[PDB]
Amino acid sequence: VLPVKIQPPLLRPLAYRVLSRKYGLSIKSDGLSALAEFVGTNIGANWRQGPATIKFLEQFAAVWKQQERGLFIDQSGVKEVIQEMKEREKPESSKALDWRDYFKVINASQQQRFSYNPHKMQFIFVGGIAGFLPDIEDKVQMFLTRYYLTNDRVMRNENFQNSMSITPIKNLLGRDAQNFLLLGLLNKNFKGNWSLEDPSGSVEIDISQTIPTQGHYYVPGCMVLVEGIYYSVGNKFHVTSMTLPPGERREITLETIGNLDKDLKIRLHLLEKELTDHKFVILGANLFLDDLKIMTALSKILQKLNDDPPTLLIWQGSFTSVPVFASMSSRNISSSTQFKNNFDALATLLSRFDNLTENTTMIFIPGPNDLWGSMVSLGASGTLPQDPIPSAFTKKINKVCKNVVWSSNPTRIAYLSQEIVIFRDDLSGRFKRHRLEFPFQKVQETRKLVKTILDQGHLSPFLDSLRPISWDLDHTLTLCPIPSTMVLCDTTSAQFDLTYNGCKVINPGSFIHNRRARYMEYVPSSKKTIQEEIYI
Amino acid sequence: MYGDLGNKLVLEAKRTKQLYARSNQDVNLPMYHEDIIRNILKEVSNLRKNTEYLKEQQQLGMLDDKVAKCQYFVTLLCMERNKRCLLAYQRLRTDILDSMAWNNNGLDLMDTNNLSHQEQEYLKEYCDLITDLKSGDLVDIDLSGSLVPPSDVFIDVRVLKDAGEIQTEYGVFNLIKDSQFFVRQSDVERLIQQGYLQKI
Amino acid sequence: SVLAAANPIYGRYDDLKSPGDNIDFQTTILSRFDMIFIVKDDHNEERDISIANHVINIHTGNANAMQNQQEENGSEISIEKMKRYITYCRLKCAPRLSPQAAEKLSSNFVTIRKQLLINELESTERSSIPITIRQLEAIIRITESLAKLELSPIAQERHVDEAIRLFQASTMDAASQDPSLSEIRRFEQELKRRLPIGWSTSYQTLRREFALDKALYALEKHETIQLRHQGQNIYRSGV
Amino acid sequence: IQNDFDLNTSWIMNDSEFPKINNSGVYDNVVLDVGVDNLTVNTILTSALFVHDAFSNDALNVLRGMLKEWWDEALKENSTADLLVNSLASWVQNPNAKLFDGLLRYHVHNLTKKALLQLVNEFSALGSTIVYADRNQILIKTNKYSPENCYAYSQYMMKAVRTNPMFSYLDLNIKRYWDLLIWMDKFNFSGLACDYTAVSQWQLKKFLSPIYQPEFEDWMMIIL
Repeated sequence: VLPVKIQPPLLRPLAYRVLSRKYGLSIKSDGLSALAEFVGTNIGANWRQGPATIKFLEQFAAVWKQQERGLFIDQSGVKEVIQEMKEREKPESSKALDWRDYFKVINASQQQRFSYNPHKMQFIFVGGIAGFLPDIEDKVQMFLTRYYLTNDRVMRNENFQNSMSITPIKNLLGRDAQNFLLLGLLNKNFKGNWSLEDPSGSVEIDISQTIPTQGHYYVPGCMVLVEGIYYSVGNKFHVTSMTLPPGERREITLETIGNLDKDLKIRLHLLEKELTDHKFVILGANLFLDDLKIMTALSKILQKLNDDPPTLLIWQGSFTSVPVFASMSSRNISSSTQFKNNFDALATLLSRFDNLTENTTMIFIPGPNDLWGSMVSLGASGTLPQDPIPSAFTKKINKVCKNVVWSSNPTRIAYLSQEIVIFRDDLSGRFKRHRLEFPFQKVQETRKLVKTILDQGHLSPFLDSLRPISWDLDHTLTLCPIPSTMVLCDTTSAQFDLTYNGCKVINPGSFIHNRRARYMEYVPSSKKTIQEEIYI
Repeated sequence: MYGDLGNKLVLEAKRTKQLYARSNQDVNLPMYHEDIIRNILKEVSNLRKNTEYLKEQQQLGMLDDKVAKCQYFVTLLCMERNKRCLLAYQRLRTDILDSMAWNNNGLDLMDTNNLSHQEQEYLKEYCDLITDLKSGDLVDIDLSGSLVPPSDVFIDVRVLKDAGEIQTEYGVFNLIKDSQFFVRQSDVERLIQQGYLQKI
Repeated sequence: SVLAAANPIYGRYDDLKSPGDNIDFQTTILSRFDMIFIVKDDHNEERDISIANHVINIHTGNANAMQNQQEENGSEISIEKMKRYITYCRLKCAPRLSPQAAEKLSSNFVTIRKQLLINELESTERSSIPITIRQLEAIIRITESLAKLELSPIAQERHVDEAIRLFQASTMDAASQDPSLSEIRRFEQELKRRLPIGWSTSYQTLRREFALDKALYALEKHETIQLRHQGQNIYRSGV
Repeated sequence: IQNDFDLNTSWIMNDSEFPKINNSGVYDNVVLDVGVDNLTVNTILTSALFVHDAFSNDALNVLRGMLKEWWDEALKENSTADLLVNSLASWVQNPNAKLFDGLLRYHVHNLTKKALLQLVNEFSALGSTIVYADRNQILIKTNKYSPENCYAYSQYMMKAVRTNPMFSYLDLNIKRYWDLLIWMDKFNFSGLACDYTAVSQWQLKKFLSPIYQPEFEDWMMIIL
């Protein structure tokens, strides 16, 4: 532990003999100098650093898997990883592991570009001011990828559970009256009649004499599994039975992807078991900063939670009563200035509670009444991959606290090996309005909605003509891994919490139901939830 | 009959064998033919179900030893042949992966999409095993070193890919592109293997 | 192999006349031919400028420099090396189709025959361009050639897709050429008087009002109507 | 249904491109700069003279009657009436309006576009070609070469325009008379205005180096 400085020329023979000779590692002058400095700092007389260099090279070969380790980041990375492995074994560090290094939140622009190779692969893809703009091919494939993922789910689940297969639409032409089962995106043609779209082609369907599954919501834009008899005389598929593709468990996707490491998995499991007491507090929907009664209720809730600040405090969409827009007036209506003053008032009313907002991360989710997402949509269902709240309105709010995150509306969290998806949207109203009837209580409706959402494998299985989506940022909405915890914030749906297919779904509902500031609480270690209704 | 899937698989295996046999192109393995594997696995499962069916039907029914023995024996031989075809294909892939690992341990650690998860884990652990063997007792010699005799000690080389400056055992090498060294062949073997120096 | 260069009657194609009038070749000879490209002089001024620049570079000694440089770059290769490569590929590989490729080709052939049938029904006249089993054989041969140039022992659906694209670009392009009129005029006038000049309406409204309705496509050519919402909304463009 | 995305609704939200007529050249003919006003008011008044993109024609007739009574109250002594018609002109495109409708605004915009097209056709038939038209002013190239023979011709032209029923409520006034005019766009032009005054509004001069901007200006007056 004696600090000292050792020069690169003397360590060069031994360093070479170890890294290059022993395992084939290229060493540069800068990396050699930095490693000599590190060795001198963590050992004196520079004799028994051979184990240290061996640990460095073995970790580098096991994780990095390249050459030329002397780049100041391979060296630093391996050094730090050695630090955490020494820490978990309980040198340079002998402390304990912290969940902050294993807790993170992912925005729509920070996800991993997972494009599924149609034959068999789920590849990874990962430049200027206008560098984020999606390309035309992305608009082409935003539904190609959804089709391919749902097809993988079908050919992994249905055939092994139920084994007559899927016939491509293109291959339905010459067959006269045979029985067929199609996995196709239900839609209405430009002619105004119902049909199914598929990469092989599209087929118009005789929706009459069809019996669907009653535990699902069916809308234009969701992909279904129809079955029936084709007719070449009218070139129409007389469908008799239809259902949504069956869902799959999260571990079923994890074993396919094969993405975790073993030591990382053990550390995450150890932290999950040890961190038994961690509280997540979810606020309701429509936290209107303009409504004075809402600030009264929010002050009461903030005081109550200042007694025991939770681990996380998520803030949901539509922070103001009126949708924002370019407001023309000579007064302070000026919805930008009004929204900034609303955040300033929130900061003033929120800085009053020092125990709160400390040792607690608060995340803000945009909604239908938020800047840069509502200023053009005018309170309508605009772009689904909503960008984070602009920092131009968050000067005072962020200045008050130390851990404030403004995240995407369909954001992802990697707090542990589990993934938590936050999503604020009134999906129930859209589903009820757009549900097509069939010529052939509340908990049942919520079950149908959740089953549709999970079986479709998409956050919004809707046509882009019904809800626009950023073409490149579509994997952010796909439920490919089926992560366990769904923060399905909604305002037109009753508050509930249900589990299915190894996935947990919570709808805290609107912040104010009748007279109470409803908010929600969750314990990940027990994976147990509880409502919190507080009277005004 | 029943071995057609295995026959096609072993034909593809020999095709890959001639593919890698030509020169030393060091091509990656052809993509794992999970399709044929799953097809022959389904065939084997159906034949096993047929064996169980014949056994139970002989137990409940009155079947002489002749047909019950003969059909069961034929199906067992069918599994023997199909398993042998699968074993030959997997053994070929394993040995070619061993070749890649042995030659490229000092060269590079790489498109893995052509390999199944079992094969990928096998390669990952086999590199560890090779390193363990190199560092166990025979560490003085380099077990992954060149298999050509060291005919000459001092050779001249030209830098293909500029790598800036790299510290050698005693001095340092300034790998300026389009520059020629004349140094010992001993301490530049790994760099030539990686593809930085070209001349002999 | 047969590579024939012909000229439609009247010098120009004269698309105003019927496609059978512009081609004196009978259906029998047209049946043997696999690909039938019909090139047309677009007279596109930017395309004209590009071609003029290329030709000027060709004449003023710039071709002998740029072609040599581009060939040395590796994106172009000399005549002799292409000759030897073609010989080696033709003498080395004879690819055959996969069953999935066969299903895709059968489906595409049925689609193409249905398209030809509906086109002939609309025109009330046999199309001068014949599409038959020999055309499916041509597509199979092109798929085999695509697999062969890659030396792939078996043809993949990538080759099938590319062959279908080329077939649609040449043979369907020939077969899609077009020269009652009373119904077209009535529809044009009724939508001009009904659909406002600056407004739009859904295509299902026109369907309910009331065919192939080639009148809407002709008016789109005239740039008086425009289909924007994926064909579900026709808007009077301002004419 | 107003809270979900609709292609037609979204398109009519961001559909504000107003066509502009602009002709670049030098015109020795006397050209008049007539400024229009109350174009929206006259358009909604004269609008009397299946389609999913069309606004409710019943509400359109209700608004037309409302505007008629406002107008003929404005003809008599009523400041509230004319203030209200100005506010309705400024109000249709207001999202803050407690009765705002995007379809109504799109319909009004299209009607104004077609009214301007009718006015341009009327001026062209009158015998004065148009070199600028931007819903706020019109530049008419009268064939009268003589600057003296402009006032009577201008009065006759404006009387003929006023005789048009669809433009009776439209009000116009000549801003400047150009015996000579060099015109490209709204912000790049010059010339002689009333025959004695001269103007030079050249934004492109700002794009030249300071050494050559005065040379640009000086040679421009020389060529003028």
